[PDB]
Amino acid sequence: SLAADTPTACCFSYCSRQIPQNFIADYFETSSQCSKPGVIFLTKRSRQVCADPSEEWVQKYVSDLELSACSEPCQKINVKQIAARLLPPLYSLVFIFGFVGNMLVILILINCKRLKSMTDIYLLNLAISDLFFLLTVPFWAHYAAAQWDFGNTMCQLLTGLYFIGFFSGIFFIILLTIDRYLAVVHAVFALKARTVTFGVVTSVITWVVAVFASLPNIIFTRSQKEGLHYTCSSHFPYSQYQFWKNFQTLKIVILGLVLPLLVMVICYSGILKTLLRCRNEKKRHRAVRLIFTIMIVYFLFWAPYNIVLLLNTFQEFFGLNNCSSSNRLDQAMQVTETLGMTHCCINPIIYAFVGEKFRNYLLVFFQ
Amino acid sequence: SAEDKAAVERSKMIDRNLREDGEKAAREVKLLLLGAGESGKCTIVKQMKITGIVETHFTFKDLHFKMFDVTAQRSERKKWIHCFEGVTAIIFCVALSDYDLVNRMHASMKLFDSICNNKWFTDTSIILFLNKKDLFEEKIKKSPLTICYPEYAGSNTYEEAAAYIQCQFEDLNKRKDTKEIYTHFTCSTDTKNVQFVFDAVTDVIIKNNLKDCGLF
Amino acid sequence: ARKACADATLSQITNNIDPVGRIQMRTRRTLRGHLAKIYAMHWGTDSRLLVSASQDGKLIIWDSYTTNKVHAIPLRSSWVMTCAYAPSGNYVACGGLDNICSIYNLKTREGNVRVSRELAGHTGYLSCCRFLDDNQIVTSSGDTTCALWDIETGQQTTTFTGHTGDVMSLSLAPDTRLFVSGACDASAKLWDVREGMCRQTFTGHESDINAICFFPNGNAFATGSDDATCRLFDLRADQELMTYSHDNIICGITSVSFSKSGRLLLAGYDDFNCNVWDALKADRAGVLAGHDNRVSCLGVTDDGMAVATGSWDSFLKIWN
Amino acid sequence: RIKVSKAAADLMAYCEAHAKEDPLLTPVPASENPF
Repeated sequence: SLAADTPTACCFSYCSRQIPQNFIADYFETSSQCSKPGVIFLTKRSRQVCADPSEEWVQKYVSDLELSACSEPCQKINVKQIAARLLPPLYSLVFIFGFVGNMLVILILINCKRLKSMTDIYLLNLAISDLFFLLTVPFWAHYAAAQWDFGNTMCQLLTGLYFIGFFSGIFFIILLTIDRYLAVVHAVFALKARTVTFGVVTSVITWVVAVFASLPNIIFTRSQKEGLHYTCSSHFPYSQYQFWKNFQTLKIVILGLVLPLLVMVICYSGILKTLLRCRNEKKRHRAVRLIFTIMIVYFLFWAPYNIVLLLNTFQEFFGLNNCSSSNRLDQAMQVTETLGMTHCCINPIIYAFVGEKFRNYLLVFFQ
Repeated sequence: SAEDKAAVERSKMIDRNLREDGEKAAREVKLLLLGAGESGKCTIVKQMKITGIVETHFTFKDLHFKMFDVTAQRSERKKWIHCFEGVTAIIFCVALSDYDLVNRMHASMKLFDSICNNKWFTDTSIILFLNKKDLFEEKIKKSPLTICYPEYAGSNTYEEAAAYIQCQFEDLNKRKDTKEIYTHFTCSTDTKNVQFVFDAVTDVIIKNNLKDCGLF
Repeated sequence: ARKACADATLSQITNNIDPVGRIQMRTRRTLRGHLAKIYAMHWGTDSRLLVSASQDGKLIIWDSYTTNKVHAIPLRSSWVMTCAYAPSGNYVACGGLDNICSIYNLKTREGNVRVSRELAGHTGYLSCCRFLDDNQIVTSSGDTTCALWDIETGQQTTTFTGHTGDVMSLSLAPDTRLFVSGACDASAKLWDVREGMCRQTFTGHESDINAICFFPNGNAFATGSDDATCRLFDLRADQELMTYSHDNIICGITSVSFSKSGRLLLAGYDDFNCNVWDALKADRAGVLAGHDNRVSCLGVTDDGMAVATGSWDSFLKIWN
Repeated sequence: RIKVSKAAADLMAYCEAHAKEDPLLTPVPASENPF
């Protein structure tokens, strides 16, 4: 689920007959977005053939063709040429906005804040995660409109960086929520619990958990030539492909709308309960409004992405095997991933810039 | 460069110890005492836990509080009041019985107004304490409150006089939204008086943490 | 009479000299590590080790050449606003609101720094302090008084009184025989460590005085007030020679220090920056900026190699 | 007591005699600057 990694073709019908070897000119591996695993044989003509890797003969041909160097799959070219309509400006403006915001936050924390609190360490780590995301964003913007101009190891490292940034930002949001919970409900306990060394320890553990979750995506992703153009995507082995697919679409979902949302409704609930002790209407109303804004923004910017992922994975359930419905679902996945990019690029302005002490540091750095 | 490396490692030792001491200071709570005639806060000092500045340390409910009594400083207050910038809260003790003695209540009020409306203590709160309540009852039902306040709460009873004194003390805080004053009347049991201090300190820490994270 | 000895203003006299012109100092070393607001500092004769006072209850010796910490001393009184570094480099004096002047021995075995002596009996707080010698030491108390102490004796060798307002600062002459003291009563008074009384009193201010420094020649001294002005007085002329006051600055002054040649007079203001003026021409020469909070402490090395400026923002930096 | 003119003369003379030994006024090179 990197840049929606929309494959050129996903086909759902196999062959019941044998195809000769002389009619097999090139081989292509279907991405993980397909409902079922398959391999596409490009013949002498532009017409292509599909085969399921569960066969015994398909292995023989897919090996013989690469040792040297039926039905037609529904080409997902309209998806790209509609993506080519307005993907690039959207990706570019999101990238530049998030980049300037994250550099602002990091420079502020370095100059004015000097990392005095554990919240500062968490904010710096979240900004670094967003920066890692935004470093990969334009590289995928350049792949949406044109063929992949990089190699296998390059797109693999880029996938690694992308998923590392995503998972680390998702975990650091939870870490900031837990820090706020410990500061509001257990302030006298947080005075001895919130330490910078514990913050760095939890940040390192979060980074290693994020990279450990990303490694399944890194090893199961490669770049291959589909005709003239190149594409890098996730290709799981046909032995347990669906299973791995499920695992993939489970993990993000488990970290998309289950774990962070429960952490939020557990922590911010107690925060709002304790806010009754504030006895300041102008402050209490603003705090509840900010909490509700964070909740609703996280929902509006993450729920459609996990929903569309669940749509694309479980195709037997709510059957959408029609390739036109597949094109609509892929466009929905693209727009929802871009919505998640907007969420990650506006999380700095919603977690830091809303604070008055942060705005003071910013205006001090400005002058 | 053995000497240079030794000096750098000694600087690292000193910086590590300084960071540890700073964490210790941030963990503990620093409180301030102020009063017209007696800022020693005998009500709080009477607790069993317990030369110009008097330092009193006591841990309550897994929280250490340091209190600084400033009474031996007969010099100008504005010349050294900036040193206490950054404290948790200021505990202002006012004797309720010191309302008819002479101007003393007026001096306490002007001191409270000058301290609360100071540019160096805008964010810090004020834990106001009213001492001598049992004697205040005798004084208020034996002598009228018109001596100090022209309005004197109208009814001129203990409850009304205490309420009017509290509202008048809160009237001096021009920074209503910025600064919140926690007013309390001292009790015979020191445990309730220290529990109020703990609650006020917890509220101040809540405000500070919400300003740190960004909710406030 | 005082007005009889007046010839003219100093600017009319010095209008023939060549102006220094625009001067800009760059930050060489920035010293960090104090987890509180920094108030006072002092320089050494070797121009390598300096002292700094901060509200964190810890006083650390700064190695300005390598930007490192040499000695660290925990303080039982976190409310400190004065500190002095002895020219011999063996004793460091620390005061504050505790009314106690603690002397710390820098050179001891096994790096064990302990209080050499505790000077008590001060009715008011310690506002300023400087070292006459390793054993003779002067301090300014908060009861409008100055006290000259002996280390090994522990008694008041000399007591200077006569100020109506709270004494804030003192300055020692290069000859280490006479000194000056500035108080809140808008007065700068001369005292002798041997005679033990006020020899001359200099007035001409409207607000409190909190900064003072001798000229490198020793016959003049500038005073720092809180109404954005710095007046220069002479010991022999009994005359106010010159006054610094500008329309852009209206805030107070915290520290005043002279350079090696004395041609440049530095003063830390409350406008989050320090100002370097020309000694004679009475015009501004430089604006040192870069401190987040108000510049509290200002010091110049005895040889005038560089200038240390420290603010309430836990930041003290070296300019040259 | 002396005149304010003689005092200013002594001050400016001490300044001009010591103007050479002024690291603030005279920008010293990096080889001559410990800082």
